[PDB]
Amino acid sequence: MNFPNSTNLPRNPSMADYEARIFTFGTWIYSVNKEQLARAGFYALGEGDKVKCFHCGGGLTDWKPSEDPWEQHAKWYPGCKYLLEQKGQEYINNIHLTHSLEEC
Ligand SMILES: C[C@@H]1CN(CC(=O)N2CC(C)(C)c3ncc(Cc4ccccc4)cc32)[C@@H](CN2CCCC2=O)C[NH2+]1
Ligand code: NA
Ligand SMILES: [Zn+2]
Repeated sequence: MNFPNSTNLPRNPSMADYEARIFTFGTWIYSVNKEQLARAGFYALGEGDKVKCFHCGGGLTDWKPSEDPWEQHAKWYPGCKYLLEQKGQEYINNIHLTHSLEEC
């Protein structure tokens, strides 16, 4: 609902460390893996399976077991500089092409 951060500077520097993000989940009952979420730069909000990216501030919810943290990060927050640093634009393109073709 707020604009996504597309700068090279994290919106939430307190959540810049993997272990800082890990602590936010607590006991995690959800179908998607908390360490996989923390690696894709997500931390838990404490409200269902709502996560936000530390860098772009981008929020996601309702994780199906088929949904991949990095993939969803690229789908919904393609301007994220953290995503670009970790995954590269070749990965990012692939994923975009795949979900723009998932539609048919
Ligand atoms: C893991 C996937 C994620 N999607 C997309 C999703 O979660 N998005 C895409 C969008 C950017 C439109 C969005 N904007 C708000 C929220 C809520 C929020 C979450 C964190 C913090 C603050 C608010 C979620 C959300 C879902 C499918 N959903 C669920 C709601 C709409 C949508 O497309 C499936 N699982
Ligand atoms: Na918890
Ligand atoms: Zn991000």
